[PDB]
Amino acid sequence: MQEHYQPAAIEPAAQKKWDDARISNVSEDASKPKYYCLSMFPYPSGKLHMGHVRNYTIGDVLSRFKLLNGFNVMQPMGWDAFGMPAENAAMKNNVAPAAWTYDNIEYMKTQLKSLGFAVDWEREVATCKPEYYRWEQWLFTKLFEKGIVYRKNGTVNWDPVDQTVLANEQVIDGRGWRSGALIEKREIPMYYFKITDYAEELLNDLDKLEHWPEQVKTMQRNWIGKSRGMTVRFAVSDDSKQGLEGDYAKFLQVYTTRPDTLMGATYVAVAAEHPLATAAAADKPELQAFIAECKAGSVAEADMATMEKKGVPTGRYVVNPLNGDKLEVWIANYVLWGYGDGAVMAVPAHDERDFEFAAKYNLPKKQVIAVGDNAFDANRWQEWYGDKENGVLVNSGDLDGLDFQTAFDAVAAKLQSQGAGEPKTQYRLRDWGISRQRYWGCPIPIVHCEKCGNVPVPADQLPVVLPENVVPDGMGSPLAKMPEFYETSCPCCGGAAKRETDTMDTFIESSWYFFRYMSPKFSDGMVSAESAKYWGAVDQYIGGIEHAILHLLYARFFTKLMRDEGLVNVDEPFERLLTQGMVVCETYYRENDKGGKDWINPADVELTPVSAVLKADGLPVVISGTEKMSKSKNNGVDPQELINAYGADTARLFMMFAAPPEQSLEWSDSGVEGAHRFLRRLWRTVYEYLKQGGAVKAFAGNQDGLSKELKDLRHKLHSTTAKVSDDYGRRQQFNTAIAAVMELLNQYDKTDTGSEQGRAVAQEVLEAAVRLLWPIVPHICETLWSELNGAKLWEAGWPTVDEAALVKSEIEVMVQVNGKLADLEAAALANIIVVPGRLVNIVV
Ligand SMILES: CC(C)C[C@H](N)C(=O)NS(=O)(=O)OC[C@H]1OC[C@@H](CCCn2cc(-c3cccnc3)nn2)[C@H](O)[C@@H]1O
Ligand SMILES: [Mg+2]
Ligand SMILES: [Zn+2]
Repeated sequence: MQEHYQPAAIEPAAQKKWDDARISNVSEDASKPKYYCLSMFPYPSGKLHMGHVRNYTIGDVLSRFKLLNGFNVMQPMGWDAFGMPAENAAMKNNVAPAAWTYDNIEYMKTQLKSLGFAVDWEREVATCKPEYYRWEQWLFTKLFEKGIVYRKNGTVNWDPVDQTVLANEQVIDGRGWRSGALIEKREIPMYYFKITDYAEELLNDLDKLEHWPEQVKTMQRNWIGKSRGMTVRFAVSDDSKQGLEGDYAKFLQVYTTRPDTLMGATYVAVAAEHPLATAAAADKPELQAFIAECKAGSVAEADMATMEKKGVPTGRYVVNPLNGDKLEVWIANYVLWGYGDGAVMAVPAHDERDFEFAAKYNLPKKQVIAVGDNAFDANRWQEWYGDKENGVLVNSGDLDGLDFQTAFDAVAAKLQSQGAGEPKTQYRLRDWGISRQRYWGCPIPIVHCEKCGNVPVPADQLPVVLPENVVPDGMGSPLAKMPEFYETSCPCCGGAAKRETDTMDTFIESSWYFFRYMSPKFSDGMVSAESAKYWGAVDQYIGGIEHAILHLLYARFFTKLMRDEGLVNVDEPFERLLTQGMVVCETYYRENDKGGKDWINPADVELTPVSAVLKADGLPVVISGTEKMSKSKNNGVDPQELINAYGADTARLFMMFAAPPEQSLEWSDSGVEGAHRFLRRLWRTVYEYLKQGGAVKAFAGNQDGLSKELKDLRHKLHSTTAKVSDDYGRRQQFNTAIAAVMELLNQYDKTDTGSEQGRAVAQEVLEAAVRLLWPIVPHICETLWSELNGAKLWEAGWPTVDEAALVKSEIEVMVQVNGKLADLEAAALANIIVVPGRLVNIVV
């Protein structure tokens, strides 16, 4: 055994030993209990970053911990290959997106293997391969027949200069982020998943997820946005029926979740596309310009609530069916056509948005809810204004004194009696649009024929192979410019027809890849029935918090779709969910030629501890703030440089010890050095122990007769084992488990283990510590274990707690006062000589 710890001399040997034993290549073996630990598979963008290292180290700690506990652990990894990154690099570097993707896959796979992740590479998948996406094309065709997938016209943001469709997040002030040209709203036929058919199931099944973070479940509930409200119809006044047709001439229908406050409505609002808005804007140009502004807007969903709420009066009026008030109709920008009836009512006294809206335009406010003796102020909003739980109605006629639920039912009774309203259930959730006007994505298996219509590609002809021999130029997606691809024959009649040129939303691949891992080479279906029955669901899911809404909802949606097709048995894909934080780092810059900043990468910077310069020379740089690593401010630390400088074990240890998984991880040069220095300490501790006698049989069994010092070391040992086990299994806080082993090594360093019984306890301490740290730093622990013990580490298993080493030994002492019945004197004083161990007498 070499004296000094050298990672490059032990890490490749440890990986070859694990590969030889095939400890990570698992099968559907009914002997050992299964465990499915899954980390979110990455985009093959080129190289790993620190977020990748953090995610897959967390997954490897939990996987190796379960493997040591006797579980048949599957930890698969694949590549979320489709998407825009390959197309942008294709235009920038004049290469094909497929070749660019496959080269990144090979390089990134080498990095993951070098990190020593216990991954079953025989289950590797690449979502851009036809052997993978043929099965989502298959599920598409099956749901298209059932109507779960359907085709209708939608509105997109078209960029006329870059010649492609843009999301709202890519539109800035009505212009494209790259071209800067005004975008054009265009209606085109697109495909949709009818996810709203599963809204109630996707919402209620969240209650089954007892091992999910409360906020992830809360965020999905708000996204689905189920509400139990009331449809209300306000009759249009006879003086406001100009330009109206049909039921819009008779009434204005709205939806409200607060029908208990219907007596407090002071005005109503409609969307820009509403027929009432159209009829009132016929002779008013200010209303026309306001309708145009609402249509031209491209506010993202994450920003719809933070935009300035603006409205315009119409001069049209409607009548409240309860109290008979005549309310003016307003056109507002926060009312969305397609949500409900495209029109709402407004109660400024009990809705904060209506309060700010009414305060802006001096619209009336009518208090109809009271909570205790709290005073009501029409000029200042208070939080109790919106209380649904502890409020009673006021100024509501015969509804006064009623609580929320009974007033709700009373309003429903009155409205249904007049035929002016009825209870109604609504959801904020929209249907899932999956059509993408891009090349590098899964082709939609639809053929357009003028005789047969939109026809799904038959099951025998799947996949519809995306041609890889394409280099996109940036003048429209190539699939629309490639007749050799879209020109085909109709599979129903054999006549001239054209393939669909749009590709699938890349979230589709990430919505079912966890099932494909169970049988990645299965060519008769999405997942073999035998594999899905054995692996069931994912036991542990690890990934970034930014996927808590869309991705997880899509995966839960796809799991229930595949379940109803008879492919899988479970209702939920992920039992336990671990959401990790981001990795942040310092930023550096030199000031610009024209009053600006130019950001420098930290790896090209050297500090003094004060100022900092760049290593190539000595010209100083300005140290700026800390934030998430990104190419925006050039502060991403390449993990390959960290692996080259210190080795894989140091990287893994720093990621786990710097911050808990949920907390943000701050990059620290001083922190990485401490991690590497602790590995040097662990190596020297084992070396110096073996250099003083060699390995012995670890202490086990009756600890009677052991010294107090060695009994105290065993107590710390098995309490550390119990602490680490509860950290890996229950708390999933790994930096405290590292600190717990550090405390065990500290007490070991302070304990004389030179005697024969001492070296047996020292052997027991070291054999436990290297197994307690093996999930985090497996290379050095595997190397040290083989020096301490000849048995296979994974066959020795997770260290067991010795409960006997946790009991404390005191002596039963009797007391007597005047004949009749230091440390022992203070106890018997809290009940003057003392005979050692047996009696104590209190000479009273
Ligand atoms: C399931 C599927 C939808 C996953 C998808 N393919 C994906 O997100 N693929 S991905 O390749 O983007 O990420 C793969 C996984 O590991 C990293 C996690 C990032 C966490 C946030 N973050 C980023 C950084 C950072 C960035 C740049 C430089 N240096 C550090 N630091 N923290 C992801 O959320 C995911 O769990
Ligand atoms: Mg349960
Ligand atoms: Zn046809």
